[PDB]
Amino acid sequence: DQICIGYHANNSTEQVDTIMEKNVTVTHAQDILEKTHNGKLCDLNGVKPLILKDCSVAGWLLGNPMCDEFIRVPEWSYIVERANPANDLCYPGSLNDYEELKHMLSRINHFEKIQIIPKSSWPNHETSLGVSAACPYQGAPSFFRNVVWLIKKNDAYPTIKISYNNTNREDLLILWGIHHSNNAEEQTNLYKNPITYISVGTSTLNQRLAPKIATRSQVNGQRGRMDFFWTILKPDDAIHFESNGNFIAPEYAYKIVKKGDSTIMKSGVEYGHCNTKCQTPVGAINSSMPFHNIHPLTIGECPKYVKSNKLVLATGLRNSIAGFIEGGWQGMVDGWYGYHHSNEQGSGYAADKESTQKAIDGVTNKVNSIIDKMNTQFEAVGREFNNLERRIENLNKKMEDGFLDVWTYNAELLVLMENERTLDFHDSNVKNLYDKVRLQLRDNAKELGNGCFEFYHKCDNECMESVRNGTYDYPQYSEEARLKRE
Amino acid sequence: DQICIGYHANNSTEQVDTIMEKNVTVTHAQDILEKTHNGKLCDLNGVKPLILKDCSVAGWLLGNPMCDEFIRVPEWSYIVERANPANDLCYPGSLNDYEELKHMLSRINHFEKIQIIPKSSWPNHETSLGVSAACPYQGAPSFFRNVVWLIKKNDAYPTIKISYNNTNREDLLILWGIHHSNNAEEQTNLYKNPITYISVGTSTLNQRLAPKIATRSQVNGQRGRMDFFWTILKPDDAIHFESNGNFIAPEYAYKIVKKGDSTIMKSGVEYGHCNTKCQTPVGAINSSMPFHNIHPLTIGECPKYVKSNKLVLATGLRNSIAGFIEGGWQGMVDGWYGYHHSNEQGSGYAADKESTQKAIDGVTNKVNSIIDKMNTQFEAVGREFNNLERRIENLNKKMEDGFLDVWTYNAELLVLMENERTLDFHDSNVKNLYDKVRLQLRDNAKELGNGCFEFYHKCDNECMESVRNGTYDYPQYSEEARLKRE
Amino acid sequence: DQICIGYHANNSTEQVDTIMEKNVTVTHAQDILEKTHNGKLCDLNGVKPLILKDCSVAGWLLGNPMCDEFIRVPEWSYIVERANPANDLCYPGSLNDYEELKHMLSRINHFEKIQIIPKSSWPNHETSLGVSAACPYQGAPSFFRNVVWLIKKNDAYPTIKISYNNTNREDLLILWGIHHSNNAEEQTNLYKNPITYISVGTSTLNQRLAPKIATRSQVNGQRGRMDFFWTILKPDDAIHFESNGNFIAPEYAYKIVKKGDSTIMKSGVEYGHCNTKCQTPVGAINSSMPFHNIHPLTIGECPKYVKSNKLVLATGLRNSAIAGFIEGGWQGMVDGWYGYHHSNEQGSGYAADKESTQKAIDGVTNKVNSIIDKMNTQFEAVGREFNNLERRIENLNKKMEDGFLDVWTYNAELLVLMENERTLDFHDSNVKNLYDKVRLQLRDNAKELGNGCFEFYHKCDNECMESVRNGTYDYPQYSEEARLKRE
Ligand SMILES: CC(=O)N[C@@H]1[C@@H](O)[C@H](O[C@@H]2O[C@H](CO)[C@H](O)[C@H](O[C@]3(C(=O)O)C[C@H](O)[C@@H](NC(C)=O)[C@H]([C@H](O)[C@H](O)CO)O3)[C@H]2O)[C@@H](CO)O[C@H]1O
Ligand SMILES: CC(=O)N[C@@H]1[C@@H](O)[C@H](O[C@@H]2O[C@H](CO)[C@H](O)[C@H](O[C@]3(C(=O)O)C[C@H](O)[C@@H](NC(C)=O)[C@H]([C@H](O)[C@H](O)CO)O3)[C@H]2O)[C@@H](CO)O[C@H]1O
Ligand SMILES: *[C@@H]1O[C@H](CO)[C@@H](O[C@@H]2O[C@H](CO)[C@@H](O)[C@H](O)[C@H]2NC(C)=O)[C@H](O)[C@H]1NC(C)=O
Ligand SMILES: *[C@@H]1O[C@H](CO)[C@@H](O[C@@H]2O[C@H](CO)[C@@H](O)[C@H](O)[C@H]2NC(C)=O)[C@H](O)[C@H]1NC(C)=O
Ligand SMILES: CC(=O)N[C@@H]1[C@@H](O)[C@H](O[C@@H]2O[C@H](CO)[C@H](O)[C@H](O)[C@H]2O)[C@@H](CO)O[C@H]1O
Ligand SMILES: *[C@@H]1O[C@H](CO)[C@@H](O)[C@H](O)[C@H]1NC(C)=O
Ligand SMILES: *[C@@H]1O[C@H](CO)[C@@H](O)[C@H](O)[C@H]1NC(C)=O
Ligand SMILES: *[C@@H]1O[C@H](CO)[C@@H](O)[C@H](O)[C@H]1NC(C)=O
Ligand SMILES: *[C@@H]1O[C@H](CO)[C@@H](O)[C@H](O)[C@H]1NC(C)=O
Ligand SMILES: *[C@@H]1O[C@H](CO)[C@@H](O)[C@H](O)[C@H]1NC(C)=O
Ligand SMILES: *[C@@H]1O[C@H](CO)[C@@H](O)[C@H](O)[C@H]1NC(C)=O
Ligand SMILES: *[C@@H]1O[C@H](CO)[C@@H](O)[C@H](O)[C@H]1NC(C)=O
Ligand SMILES: *[C@@H]1O[C@H](CO)[C@@H](O)[C@H](O)[C@H]1NC(C)=O
Ligand SMILES: *[C@@H]1O[C@H](CO)[C@@H](O)[C@H](O)[C@H]1NC(C)=O
Repeated sequence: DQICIGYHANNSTEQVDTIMEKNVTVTHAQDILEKTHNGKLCDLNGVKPLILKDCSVAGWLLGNPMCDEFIRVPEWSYIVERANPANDLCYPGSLNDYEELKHMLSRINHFEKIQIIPKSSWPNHETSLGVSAACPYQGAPSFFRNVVWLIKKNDAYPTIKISYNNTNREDLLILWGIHHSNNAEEQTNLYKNPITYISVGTSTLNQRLAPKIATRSQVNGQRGRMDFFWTILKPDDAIHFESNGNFIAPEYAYKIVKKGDSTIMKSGVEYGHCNTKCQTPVGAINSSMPFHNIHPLTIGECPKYVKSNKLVLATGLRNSIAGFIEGGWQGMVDGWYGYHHSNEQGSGYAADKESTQKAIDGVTNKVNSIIDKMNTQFEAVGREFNNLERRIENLNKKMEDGFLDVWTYNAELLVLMENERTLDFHDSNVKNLYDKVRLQLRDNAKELGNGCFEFYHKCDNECMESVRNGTYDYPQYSEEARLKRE
Repeated sequence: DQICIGYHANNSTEQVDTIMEKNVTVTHAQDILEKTHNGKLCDLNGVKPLILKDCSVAGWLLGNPMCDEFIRVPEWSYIVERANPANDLCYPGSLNDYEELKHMLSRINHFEKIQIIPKSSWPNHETSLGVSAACPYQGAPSFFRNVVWLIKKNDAYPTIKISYNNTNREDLLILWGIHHSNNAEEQTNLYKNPITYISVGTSTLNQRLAPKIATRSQVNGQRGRMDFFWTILKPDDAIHFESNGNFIAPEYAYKIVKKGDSTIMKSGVEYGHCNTKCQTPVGAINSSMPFHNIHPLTIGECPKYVKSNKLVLATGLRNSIAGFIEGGWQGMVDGWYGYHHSNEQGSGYAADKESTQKAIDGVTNKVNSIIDKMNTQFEAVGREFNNLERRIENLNKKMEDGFLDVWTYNAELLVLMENERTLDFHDSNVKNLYDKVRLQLRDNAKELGNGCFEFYHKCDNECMESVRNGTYDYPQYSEEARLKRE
Repeated sequence: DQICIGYHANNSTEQVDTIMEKNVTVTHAQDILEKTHNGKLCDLNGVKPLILKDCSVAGWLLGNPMCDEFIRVPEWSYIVERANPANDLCYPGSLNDYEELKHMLSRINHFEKIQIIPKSSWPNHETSLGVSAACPYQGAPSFFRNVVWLIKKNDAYPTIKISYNNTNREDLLILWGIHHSNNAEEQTNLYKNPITYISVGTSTLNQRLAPKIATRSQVNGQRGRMDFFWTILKPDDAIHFESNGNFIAPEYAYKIVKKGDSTIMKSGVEYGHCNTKCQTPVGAINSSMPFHNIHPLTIGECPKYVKSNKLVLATGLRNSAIAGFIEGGWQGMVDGWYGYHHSNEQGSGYAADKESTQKAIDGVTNKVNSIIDKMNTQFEAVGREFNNLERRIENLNKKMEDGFLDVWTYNAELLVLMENERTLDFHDSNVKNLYDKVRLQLRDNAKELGNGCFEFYHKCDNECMESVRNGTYDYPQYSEEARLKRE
């Protein structure tokens, strides 16, 4: 007859690290790092994104002859663009303030194209010869579909003076361009006026431009250039145009309502018809964990990016007729702490749910607190700087590197500390049980020093159950123990 | 005859949360979050801020007729401006590099207005006709008070050549502008010359401008525009002007001395005859606490911004014929740990001074270290970007959000873990007292197991005080205890 | 006759601070803050930096006459420049996009100067009179050595048209400028053309410029101005020039290959002929500690910057023949951390326990090594490159630096204090464990004096004492002896 105190053990082989030891085996463990994704593009909060395929924002807006597929998108949440678009600008040139326009057009609540100036509004100018071989369409020269290129008619170029009243209830996006010739002979052949100018004016815009005739290298077989501009028109504002040559008039305008912000996404993966909350260039994330290591660039409410490859929290016990000093019992299955009973009546294991419940609740509460004490908010990450803005890009890189280092260090140190804290908490609990059963039986038995007590007298199964309950009668067997001694 | 060990208890109801349990009840607690403000604008380190009421910086500088009376306030620390100023640029137009001037005019010492070019310096030009209905004054047309609008005289407009030494010992701020006409007839009516230009040159400035004549939408009944410029003149530099029309000449200049930097606050709160160290748009704060949740935008030496609503540290014990493991003692005032005594003379309470003093010192040191290990620096937070710089604004927002998240997470985790440690720090000392008295007692008494010892022999008040002091004589009562043992 | 427990103590006077106490004396301690530097400028990863001495970047590129140090360094890691260079621009003027060019002129893999337009290519223009007193050389007027100032010849200025087709296999850097006159008479005397223009065009460049004639202040005795421009030419592109006056044609071009990125250091320290890994304007840092307080501006893989002056991590014992619960100043034990002091008729000695000491030292070493090693360090170049009209971005960067500094300082100090508190308990727990292990083996054969010793009733000699240290004790052997000794 003897009674011993031990702890649960199993065949688990999971390993964790503490501040002082490394590769400590535990019975149970939990991971708090996310490392998986679905590998597809899916909707953000029920709003389908916009996919431009092989086109670009400028080509889509200006109406490139090879990018007319996209004509119906009521709204979108973010824009997906290929890293190296093929069809961007058939005619060589540039667009002013491209990056700001892209950032503004990132997220649009409502989008619709309307016609503001019919082609019949130019009786004294030719509107059918404005084509070039640099913009082929089905093997024939063509031009942008959203603008019209005006040339002289009957060897005359009368001055142009028109204005537009905005009568719609939303803002309008308008684009126009100017063409640079190559030499004086070409300028005379195209516009008949050696000197030309363009004047554009609104309630807040005041612009005046002149052509720049010079010699330039060939791009796409053309030496000329075209520069385009854009503006936003108020609901009750008006815009006035005036020019006498080298003018590319607008034909279509876009009705735009903006009530949010986002960024532009560079990826090559395909659509997947899902709904998600966080999006990455290589897939989507559906995890509640506070840390991840998938990709730096993310859109939406996402966990924090860290460098570490493993963050495991220890939740179980230290894996390994005896006692708690030697090791953990394998015969016990229910509970974490308990007693192994043994006498002439029988043998077996009995668990102590009172402390096991407290330990389980404490561990679960710690894990839940660590997971849920993190605050997240909507964010958009991307690269939105051109060649001549390297300093700001370097500053942003400093931002990201510093934040990454801070988060990595904090997470690693927190995990390393908490593992050891949990282990010593378990040791304290088992020792508390051991001296709880102590100080009650008194001198009726002796402690072998291995975590067990050998009763001098005979303690029945009811007596042992009462001992487990915490109620024991010492004078009942005091005399039996006394004459048992020696 | 028995001696028992216990701890303090009271009628408190404060609650604190640990890493394992939520709102256990404690006797005493302290808050380390600031949530109060006076709701008024105070001076910053004894320096009056600048309040523009219903004006704007450009309107105040240029001298809008309905806006400014006179300068006052030779020095200031920061500028308070309303969200939507009413009087600003009565004549439609714009000011070049407005944001840079706004930022540079934040904190200024010895700001004084002087006159450089008297109106008598224009004998061949008209100076009393430059008025417009767009800037009325007491029901009559007027103009800006700091500049002069020049008109042709006797149907002529001779060329203007003027230069100015800066003989003063401080930097000088000068402003000028150019006017855009509407048509050729209006240009001829205002100035004889049909083609005009403006040339401005200093040791580091080289500018040449020409008017732009076009059709624009009317604002405030005027279709014209005026653009203004500014520059800083060195203490021994000179500035040269040259124009032949469409020239707005300066009349007054400001002597400026700058050392430091601040920002501009958008608020509507009134002044309160106050002196603070940290200022917010909704009020002023002074405190020593490391964290606050009042307003994201702050100026001065302010605590860190967090999102949490409650941050409470525990500085006491766990609240709830007795013993250690029963609960607290309501009846024993004046102490944290102590002994309850009961002999045949009577019963009462006594406290251990040394352990209580040590615990109080430790808790106070912990709280003071947590509060005082924080480093504070002067900072100015505000929004200083226009509509065409959205990317930098997004970068600043990412800045602020990341810092807020880091601080919130760190503060919450630290508070929880320190509460955990402090809550069970006291149990070690109480256990130490218990086994200390048990060690001195040895086997002269019997342990009831609830935290007391039943004395076999008689222990008078002198003996009881000796036991508390730590001077017990085992051989004195050993024989009596042996006889009583049977 | 008795056995006692204690711990090692010595004569060290190191002091550490915990969360609850201050001025705590410890036996051993280790610092994790770096505060020393060699005070020299040394190479970065075997690549010698570029030292410009008293010449600025613009003067070095344009070929200032007073910067005759035409030493060739094919590859450099970073640029060292004085705070206030003296020889910058002999002729007053400005350089467009100066800051971007300076940023791009950081670490360069390959650099070489070649001639693209010989002076013989101007038969109808004068190329020998383009000198000024503002650029002296050995007491004579001179000009920049990389550009040519063209003047009218035979009272005529024919229009200039030229192109250059890039046959090299690397990118090319080209610079050109335009001169502003003072009045109509000077313009007529210099170029004979009242109205002039400059046209430059490449596959991606389209620029047109016109002179601005006005009255300006006198700088270096000259009232004129000169504005310069730069561009990058692709390996198979060409550049076309066209002007009729006020033109400064290029003569030499730079052939450049760029791979990485760096910044510019402002310092006055001398060269040191080293090979370091982290650089600082006041010296070089050679250390593995995670924190330092030398200088905010650094280049390369460097530790974090904090405002603290001391960061000491406790790794020893509480410094101050009975011990265990009274002062454990056992100066006799000099061979371990925990042990026993024994005494009987044969003699006395200070034995030590190897297992507990090994466990404690392994744990402390693992803690210190983990704290030191769990640092992520990446290459970062920190500088201050912003002009007078970009103060807002500079303020943003300053806020960045201040916030990061505050976060790191607070975290480091709190971690150090808390870890010292944690470490100052493990030793006491080990001592207590050893004490109870010593107990429950003698049971009732000895009297626990409570001062930290046990006094055996029976007679135990050196062999029995060694056995009880070994963990093997024969209780029944001396049970009857303890019984008869008990009164
Ligand atoms: C060896 C020889 O003589 N070869 C010529 C060959 O050079 C010539 O090419 C024409 O060259 C001009 C440049 O001087 C243009 O590039 C012509 O291109 C087109 C185009 O882009 O399709 C023709 C088109 O009709 C034009 N459109 C309008 C609205 O005017 C445009 C336009 O002029 C330019 O783009 C303006 O910059 O140019 C190109 O064909 C050919 C002519 O066919 O003849 C060979 O013999
Ligand atoms: C139905 C009808 O015929 N109504 C006219 C009415 O249009 C006309 O108005 C004047 O209109 C002109 C535009 O053509 C200007 O807007 C006049 O404005 C003033 C002003 O701002 O007060 C007059 C002032 O004297 C001018 N100041 C100077 C220094 O020259 C300025 C100046 O010309 C402009 O601001 C330059 O852009 O304009 C406005 O009064 C009136 C004329 O009284 O007659 C009605 O019959
Ligand atoms: C901690 O105290 C709060 C009381 O402030 C308890 O939270 C309340 O829970 C009830 C129902 O469970 C809700 O109806 C209240 O709205 C809660 N109060 C607040 C302020 O949210 C909470 O239960 C306590 N903690 C635990 C573990 O019981
Ligand atoms: C503005 O006036 C000052 C003072 O008269 C001029 O500085 C003087 O210049 C003359 C000749 O240039 C010197 O002889 C004096 O010694 C200078 N005086 C001082 C106090 O420096 C200055 O030149 C004038 N401005 C300009 C543009 O010439
Ligand atoms: C008072 C006077 O007439 N002085 C002139 C000098 O100005 C002149 O020096 C030349 O001045 C021009 C400016 O007009 C220019 O700066 C030349 O570079 C400079 O050499 C000098 C010529 O030798 O003659 C004096 O009489
Ligand atoms: C800890 O375990 C891992 C996994 O097997 C192993 O790679 C590593 O070397 C171990 N560490 C030590 C110090 O042995
Ligand atoms: C545009 O038309 C509306 C409708 O009459 C009018 O109110 C508005 O003034 C017009 N815009 C301008 C600039 O006159
Ligand atoms: C995400 O995962 C959860 C399980 O963790 C699953 O129930 C859910 O359907 C998944 N998808 C979404 C959109 O939440
Ligand atoms: C708690 O007890 C103190 C001690 O007298 C008393 O002053 C206080 O009012 C009591 N509080 C409550 C809520 O009863
Ligand atoms: C903070 O404000 C209070 C007024 O509510 C004032 O009594 C206190 O003295 C202030 N703090 C300091 C340091 O002056
Ligand atoms: C401390 O002890 C060491 C070890 O012998 C000795 O070398 C050193 O000189 C001592 N220091 C002092 C100040 O006595
Ligand atoms: C701790 O030591 C320093 C250094 O000698 C001393 O200045 C400081 O006052 C000490 N702390 C206390 C509380 O005395
Ligand atoms: C430069 O030379 C190559 C060599 O054939 C030629 O193909 C290329 O067209 C030339 N560049 C230009 C702009 O013509
Ligand atoms: C860096 O410090 C270590 C440690 O003393 C030394 O061995 C090494 O030589 C140092 N490196 C250089 C380049 O001096």
